[PDB]
Amino acid sequence: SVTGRIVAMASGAGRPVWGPRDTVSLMRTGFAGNPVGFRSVKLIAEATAAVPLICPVLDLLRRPNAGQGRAELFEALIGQILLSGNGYLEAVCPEPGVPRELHVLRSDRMAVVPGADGWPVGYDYTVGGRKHRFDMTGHPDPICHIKSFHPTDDHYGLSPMQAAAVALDVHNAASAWSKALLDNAARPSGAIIYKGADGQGVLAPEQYERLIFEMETHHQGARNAGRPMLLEGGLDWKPMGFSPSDMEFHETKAAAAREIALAFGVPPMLIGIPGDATYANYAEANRAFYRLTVLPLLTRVSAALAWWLSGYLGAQIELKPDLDQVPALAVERDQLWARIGAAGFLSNSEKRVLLGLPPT
Amino acid sequence: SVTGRIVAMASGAGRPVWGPRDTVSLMRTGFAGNPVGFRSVKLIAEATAAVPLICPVLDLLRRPNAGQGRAELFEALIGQILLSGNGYLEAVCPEPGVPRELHVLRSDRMAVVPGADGWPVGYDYTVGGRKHRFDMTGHPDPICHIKSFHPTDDHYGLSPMQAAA
Amino acid sequence: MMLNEVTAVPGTALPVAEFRDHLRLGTGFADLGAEDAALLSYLRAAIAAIEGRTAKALISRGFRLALTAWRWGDMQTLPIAPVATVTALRLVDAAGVETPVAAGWRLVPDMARPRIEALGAMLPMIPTGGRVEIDFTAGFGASWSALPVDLAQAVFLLAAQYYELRHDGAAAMPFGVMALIERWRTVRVLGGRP
Amino acid sequence: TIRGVLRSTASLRQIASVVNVEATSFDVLVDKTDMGSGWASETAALSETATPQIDRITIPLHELAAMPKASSAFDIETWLANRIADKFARAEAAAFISGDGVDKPTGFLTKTKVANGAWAWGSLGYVATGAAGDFAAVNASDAVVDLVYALGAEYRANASFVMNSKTAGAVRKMKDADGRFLWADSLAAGEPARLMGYPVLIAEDMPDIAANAYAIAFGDFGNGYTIAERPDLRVLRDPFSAKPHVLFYASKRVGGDVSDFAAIKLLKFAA
Amino acid sequence: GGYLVDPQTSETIRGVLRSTASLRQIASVVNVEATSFDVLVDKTDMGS
Repeated sequence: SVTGRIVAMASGAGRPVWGPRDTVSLMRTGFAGNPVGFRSVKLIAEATAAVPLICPVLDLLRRPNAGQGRAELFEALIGQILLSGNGYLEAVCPEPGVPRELHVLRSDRMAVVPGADGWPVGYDYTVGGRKHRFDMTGHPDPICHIKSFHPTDDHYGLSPMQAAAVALDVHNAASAWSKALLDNAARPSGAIIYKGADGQGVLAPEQYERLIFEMETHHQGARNAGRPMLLEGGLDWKPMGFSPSDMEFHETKAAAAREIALAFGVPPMLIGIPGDATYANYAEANRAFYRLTVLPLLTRVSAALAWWLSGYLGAQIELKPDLDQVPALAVERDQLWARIGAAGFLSNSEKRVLLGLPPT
Repeated sequence: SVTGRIVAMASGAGRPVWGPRDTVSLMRTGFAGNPVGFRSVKLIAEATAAVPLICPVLDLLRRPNAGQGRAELFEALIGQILLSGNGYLEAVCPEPGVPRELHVLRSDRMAVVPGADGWPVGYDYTVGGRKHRFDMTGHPDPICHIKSFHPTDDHYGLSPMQAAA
Repeated sequence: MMLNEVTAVPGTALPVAEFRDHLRLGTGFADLGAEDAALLSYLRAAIAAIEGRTAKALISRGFRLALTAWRWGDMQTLPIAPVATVTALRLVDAAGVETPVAAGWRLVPDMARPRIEALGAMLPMIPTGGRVEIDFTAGFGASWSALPVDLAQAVFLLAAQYYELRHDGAAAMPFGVMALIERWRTVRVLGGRP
Repeated sequence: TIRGVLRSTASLRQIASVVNVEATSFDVLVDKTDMGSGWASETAALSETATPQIDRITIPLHELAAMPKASSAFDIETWLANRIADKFARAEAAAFISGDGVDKPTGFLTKTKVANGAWAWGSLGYVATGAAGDFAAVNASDAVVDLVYALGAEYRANASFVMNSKTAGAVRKMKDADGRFLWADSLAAGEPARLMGYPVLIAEDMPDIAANAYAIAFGDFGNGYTIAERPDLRVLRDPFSAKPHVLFYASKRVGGDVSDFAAIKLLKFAA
Repeated sequence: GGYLVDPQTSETIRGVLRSTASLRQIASVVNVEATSFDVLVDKTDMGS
């Protein structure tokens, strides 16, 4: 905070700081463009919305606004964090405490203002040429700004799609390689070469319609596969091939489809990409998914809702994921109940306090 | 239903709507032609006929008509749904309640009529140049029309053979 | 796409008096005897052999390019390469109402790929059946002196050959006829849909 | 981050009456004259004293358009959107002050000015300074103070000066017979921003001091000048017309002239 | 006072009414997606 004043002047106080320009184009080319970048965010954002929470405040979260439910809110919230590294939540307060409206402001059209002491004073929702200038020079601070970790930038997040932005363009263009190869390719199944007495000679349109009708009827198609095809003088049939037949950038697409899944943190088994068996039997890969890239993400966002929404209340509230009755963690729950349940030496109430039960 | 009147006028009320022409040719080229398309429908239609049902009404289903048993009926019924996306069941009622005849009308020769409010008023069994014009402007509505899901069409089914054509 | 010439050369524009000098001047039998109007008939045969291999025009004759459908959305490369000033882009309909247009297109001149390249993305659409028709003047200059002289020498190396030997008789020069033409041929590598 | 030249931002938008309008035009309705009531006589007819003739002034609500062609270090979509909003904030400022009638809002300077004391409704009133080149030589700022006190006490509750930078320069250049800077006395003060108890708006589209130019205005522009506009800004992110250049289309529509001819008073630098 | 008062307009831009009978009602239409359609008729009958 003491050094906060020094970085603020360099950027320029009172003026909007934009950060990354090409953020909106990674969405259309990397999330609406390829299925791997599409499925990876949809797999996470529909997983963090499904996790229950532990606190009143959750009555706001259950019904944030019209037409945007509890689970639909976090899909919009985490879906901006995975896409552009930043999450925004406007609170509309007709009432003084616990404001009854939440709105995920998209992070394409939002810009920060550094202000005096380096910590932000303005946020600017910029649609068309129109700005809004939300104000942070107050106590309730009407927008929570959830940052992904960015080491070099002081105001935004890193957005894992930016780290995979080369592997998206490999997977977008290798998939479009095979598309435009199926659309721009002339393979013939042969060529009836007609030289003539000279090195060059055309055949007359009388002879040419004769050549079609014996080729149309008697030689093409499945039903004429293999006629013995008499070739008189001058004529010759050179059959062409198609030498790379399968596998046009097949492994570099399948390797880039795994590096996209690597950056968002989904395992290759969940998304459905082919590859070597790393995880075994989905009791691991679903448990690894909710432990390395979902529950760390959800306990970081819920820790920002636990502090931003407590600024509207008087008492501070904690708000964490449940990490109980989330059915992907049952292999960590069998393993912990059967450990203490088999420990017969310590008594009955001495293990209800370990497994989390109210003792009797 | 409130929007039903708007789509009906575009198609043209009182006039038969046919849908897919080449439906009869996918049967001869895809179900009488190759064993994989042959076995796949016969594997399903002989499986749905074997499943018992839970309700009187099933006395009709057990003996629908002459020469066409209970299990033979659903093979004809599901065998039209898998082939052309549409199932049809004519009920002949000499008696007022629980009509004692069921007949699977084949969906090659059946055509819909959109009617006034978008929901159908006529079905046309068209063999040769001969029509019949079944009427849906009544309460018993003598033909059940089972649709497979079709997102783009408003009157027929999608027939998985068309997706594998 | 018929692309007939509107008018041919006058004949008096051709260098018949100069071609007699390329035939035998400074060395030779004398001026000798040459059927003058014969020598004009070999220049028109050597130019029309180099107008075809190079797709150039060389005398700046008037053309009429009447084609039915536009190939691209807007581009319309013109075949005869050195162009200047579209005379008119009149547009006839299936009956022959012949309604010209005067704006919407800007000819972009170039020796490589002359174009029509309309403004924006809208090039004048075609009446159904009513072929579009483009009149233009393509070539280097009105007189023989306005030509690139290396291309003019390829005419004189070729028109003298049709004068020196009549039938197709057999006979590797460094800059022959073929080596002077190749920097004026059209180098294309598209066999595709656009 | 790509930089640009920083232009003036003060635009007469924050002191004039900004009205969100949705139709094609905005019609303000001002009566031109008084009721004309007289003290009645005890034995007289006493009928039809008078009626204020009303007048509709039409804000035409013109449109403003700028059309640049776009032709990964800095991102054009955000930067060009932050430049064209500045240009639409600055190009309407010239129309609000010295715009003419054709296709653009007519500024308050283009309204057929008449010398004050012979002031009628259809015009704006001015006060003369003296010599034609500049302020008066004998007593400077007398033109400024009687410009203030020749307006009307009801509009001077919230009125402001409108100048450009180098007319406020020539105002701060005024000095007494010892040279002690009548406005902001020391060389350590700065812009005092409260000329004659009233705020100053440095609007660069005002003319400078010339032979007859009206370089200083003063008024309650909340009643005087009505800016009727639509708040949005059109954003056609065009992916057609030219493959090479995006050629974004951005437009804001805005109109305005004077609603009240009594609010604004001008300073003519002449005799 | 004449500028003070403004007229009330209709709720819908209305038009002259023209006929709807079109022979589309009595001819037979086909839901088709193509560039051409080819009916198949029999000009004459077989000799018997």
